[PDB]
Amino acid sequence: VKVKSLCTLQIPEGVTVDVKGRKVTVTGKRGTLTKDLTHLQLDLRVDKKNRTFTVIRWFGSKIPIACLNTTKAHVQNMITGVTKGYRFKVRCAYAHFPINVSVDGQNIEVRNFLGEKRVRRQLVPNTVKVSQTDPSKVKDEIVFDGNDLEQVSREAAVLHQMCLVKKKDIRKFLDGIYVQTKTNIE
Amino acid sequence: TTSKVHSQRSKKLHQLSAKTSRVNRNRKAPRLYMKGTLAGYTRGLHGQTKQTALVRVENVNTREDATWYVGKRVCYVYHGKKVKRCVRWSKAPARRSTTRALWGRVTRPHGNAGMMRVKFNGASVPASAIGRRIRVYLYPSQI
Amino acid sequence: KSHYICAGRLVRILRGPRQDRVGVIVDIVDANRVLVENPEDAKMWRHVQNLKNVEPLKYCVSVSRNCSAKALKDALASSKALEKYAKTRTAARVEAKKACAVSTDFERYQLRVARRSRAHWARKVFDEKDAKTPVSWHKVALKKMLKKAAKMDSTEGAKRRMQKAIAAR
Amino acid sequence: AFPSRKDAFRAQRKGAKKHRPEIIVIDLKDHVLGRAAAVVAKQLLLGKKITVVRCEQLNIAGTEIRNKIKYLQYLRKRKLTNPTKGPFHHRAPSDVFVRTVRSMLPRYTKRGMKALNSLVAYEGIPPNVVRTGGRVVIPRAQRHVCYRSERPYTVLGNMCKHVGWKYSDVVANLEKARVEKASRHHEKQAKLRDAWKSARKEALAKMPKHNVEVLKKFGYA
RNA sequence: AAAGAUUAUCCGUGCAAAGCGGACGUCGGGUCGUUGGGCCUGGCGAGCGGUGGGUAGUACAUGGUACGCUCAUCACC
RNA sequence: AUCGAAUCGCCACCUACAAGACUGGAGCUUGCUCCCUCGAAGGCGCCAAGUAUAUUCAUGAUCACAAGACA
Ligand SMILES: [Mg+2]
Ligand SMILES: [Mg+2]
Repeated sequence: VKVKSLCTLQIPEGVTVDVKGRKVTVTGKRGTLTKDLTHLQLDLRVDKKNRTFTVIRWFGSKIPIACLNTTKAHVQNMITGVTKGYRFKVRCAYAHFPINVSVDGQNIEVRNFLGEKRVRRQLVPNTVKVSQTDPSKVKDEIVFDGNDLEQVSREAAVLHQMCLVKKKDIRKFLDGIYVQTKTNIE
Repeated sequence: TTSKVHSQRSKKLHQLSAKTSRVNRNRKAPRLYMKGTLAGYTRGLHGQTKQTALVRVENVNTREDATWYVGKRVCYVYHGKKVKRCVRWSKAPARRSTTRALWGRVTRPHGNAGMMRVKFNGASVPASAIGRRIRVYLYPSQI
Repeated sequence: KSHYICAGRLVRILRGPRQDRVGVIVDIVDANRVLVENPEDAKMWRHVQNLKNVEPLKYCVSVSRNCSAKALKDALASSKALEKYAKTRTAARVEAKKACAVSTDFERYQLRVARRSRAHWARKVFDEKDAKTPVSWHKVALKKMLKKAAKMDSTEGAKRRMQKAIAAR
Repeated sequence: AFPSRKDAFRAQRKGAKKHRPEIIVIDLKDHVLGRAAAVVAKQLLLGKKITVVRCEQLNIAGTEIRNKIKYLQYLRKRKLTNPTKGPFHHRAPSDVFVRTVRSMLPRYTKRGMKALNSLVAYEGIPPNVVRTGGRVVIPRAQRHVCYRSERPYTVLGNMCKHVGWKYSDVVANLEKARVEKASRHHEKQAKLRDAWKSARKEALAKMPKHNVEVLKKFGYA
């Protein structure tokens, strides 16, 4: 096995990273985030003076070593979340029946999908903000805003999976709700 | 009739003020034997041989530990239903009791974990003694 | 922070015939074995130890891998790691365990009276302090009832019962 | 369980005090189920009286789904012609531990049932056991020395809750209240704990000097 | 299950707190063993009560219970 | 009240909690250095209420369930 494998990450000036028992807390402007990595069995160190995050695997085979690059990506996503945020733009694509999307406070209503009378409802958790773009700029666009990339995604994915065409040729019936832009709030 | 809480308060008041940090001290008759338990008899998958018994003694967990007890006298203490004859029945009438003892000796160690083989005087130890207390004395002394 | 396994690291042997002896790592064979040696211990010539049988200590001398016996001896003396280690509490405990193991029945009696004497004087000190500021169960409860008892016992009826039944004694 | 009036009358005639048998209380939290059962089964056969607590925090190696499926395969085994008097599948974590110990004993002999009847199991720590004395562990059956920490494991209570156990929330609420009460009591009695620490430290200056040297020789000062 | 002169030596309240709020008395006797001693018992009272006598209004589904006042009796005692 | 019994460690300091990929506390250099309570003891209990000026032990006669046990 490999004695020592490690990955390094540079922490920007405006964000602080704390590690304690494989529990990572990333605090910056525009909010803070916490991740529980007690399932990973790694060695996490933060150099506060030098602004570096390090994850080390001692005496690891391929499977444990595959986790340290995953850990670095998760911490990097948290750093980006508390500095720029995450914004997912969602477009309703339809051929004949307009997809009427009603966005109340944290509540999404989808109507007339393929002319169906059933109403599709989704409750967005309070950590994610959902807004509907004014139709004058871009038609039937839904925007998901939040700090956690994991939470901002699968809010649009849940929206996509609710408006799925059943018992039809999906090559021909392309109606649905699809993410179009993945970007940052700031 | 005046309620007893008035006299009870006075007794409580004096006892709590007269209380000091005193501990319980064990100054009773000493124990001169190691505590053991009868695990059973020597046996294999074919069955057991009751002429030899297996005794596990507390704090004896090595074969070298068990070798120290080879030759020691072993006693199993129980009680019957009636008072029968005993040693010093007439010399010491206070000894008369339903308590009975069966005596044996440690013959050899058993395994590597401090288990001991015990042979009892003439007869075999009853199977009702399995899981019960066995006394392992320090005599005959070799020190 | 845990102490790494490295050349020059001081270790204590956990089990085996060299149990509770101190050596220096000197060299690392693989993930499982090292080459411990201690010039100041007679039974601690250069030999292989499994890493599961060593406990790294907070002291590391400056030697290279496969260092000469003279170089290790000079580094061990100059760093004073053994002198520093002997002043720790764990080193004292190891010496204490050896003293108890070879103790006689008379020394066991001497320890028994020494611990009993300390136990007696701890009680004397504790009770003297508990009188000033109550901290035990009996002194805290007594303080909790003195105010109520004084209020209730100061009544005229209680005082009549005071003398009328004390005089009978 | 409840004492008879004859038993209470005899005790008063004898004038005896309260009696408690020598009982070992094991904290089963983060203990491997099979290794803890094998150790406890042998101790019961040696005449020990054992009470186990926090059975819902036992551990089994593997994912929760794998062990849930293992229980569901055990649940499907039943006497077809009459499910009554068939195999009785107990869902509570304490009964799961008791069944595991029972299969490790000669349960069809009087001696085996004497050993089994000497074991008491609980979910959490009930009030009648809280103050009975210090709890013990089994070092050779503990999770952090038995499992490689990379491997997934299941908690017995989490597995049991999804196969029929209905008191998972009750045990969790009771355990939360117990820890708060014990923490409040332990937050108190700190002054008593530090008072005895200073009494032992100050007593060194009051005892005879040669007694201090004996303490230092054996590492007690 | 309780939580303490080792469950005895009172009841609430509080967090196994800090505290706080309550408690029927009095006059004798007998009988056993460190302080207004345990237990048993008698006479005067008081209080909380259980039944019945005499009385008033009211409640409830309206025969049948409760409740005010006042006597007698019993119990804690 | 038969009833003689087997059992032989007490506590109002353990009788709270959590983690062993890191739980005495810091630093940056991230595995080394530095500070500390130095990281390997639940406290008592084992015959003078405490380490000394002391004091009844027999004939229960050399083992015998301790002939006794509210610590
Ligand atoms: Mg009276
Ligand atoms: Mg581990």
